[PDB]
Amino acid sequence: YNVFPRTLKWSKMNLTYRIVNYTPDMTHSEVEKAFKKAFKVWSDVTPLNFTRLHDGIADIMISFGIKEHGDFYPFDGPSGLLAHAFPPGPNYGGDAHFDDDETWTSSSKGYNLFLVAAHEFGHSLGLDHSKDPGALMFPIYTYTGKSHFMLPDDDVQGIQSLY
Ligand SMILES: O=C(O)c1ccc(Cn2nnc(-c3ccnc(C(=O)NCc4cccc(F)c4)c3)n2)cc1
Ligand SMILES: [Ca+2]
Ligand SMILES: [Ca+2]
Ligand SMILES: [Ca+2]
Ligand SMILES: [Zn+2]
Ligand SMILES: [Zn+2]
Repeated sequence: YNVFPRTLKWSKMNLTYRIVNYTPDMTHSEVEKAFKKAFKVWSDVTPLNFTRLHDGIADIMISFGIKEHGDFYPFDGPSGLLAHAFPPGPNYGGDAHFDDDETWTSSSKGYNLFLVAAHEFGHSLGLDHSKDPGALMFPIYTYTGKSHFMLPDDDVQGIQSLY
């Protein structure tokens, strides 16, 4: 016989993702680079690797939508909820949805896609929100406007307790 695991995490180290569709705000290329950067944040601090699929069912299905888009987490227009993700598991587990009523950018303007993706992929991997306002996993977007991105220690300890 078998039993479910308590503590949601991936048991396999090589995960796949697929970008199902694209925001108008950025180039296909800029969106691909952003999500790849966001996965590299996590592969640099864990044994996980992330490979991209062009078709088929991937472990992490990435899409953009507005308002009601096919689950119980409807978006709400500009600002408010930026994105959400499902925790690790079969079916919809790992999927990351981005609100296409945001202005997505590769900069300090609007919402930085890489940054929000880094955060949501945290949920995809099994991290919940942090109480530390400096944390990547803090529930509220707060662009620090530093030159380069550094994963704060709070999120390193969290991810290391899982993987
Ligand atoms: O390569 C890039 O595009 C790039 C470079 C540098 C920085 C510098 N930086 N600005 N803000 C942060 C930073 C570092 C850690 N956490 C947050 C943050 O805002 N966390 C909460 C959050 C993030 C995303 C969505 C969300 F709901 C909550 C922001 N780092 C950001 C992005
Ligand atoms: Ca999935
Ligand atoms: Ca929104
Ligand atoms: Ca948009
Ligand atoms: Zn959704
Ligand atoms: Zn979150």
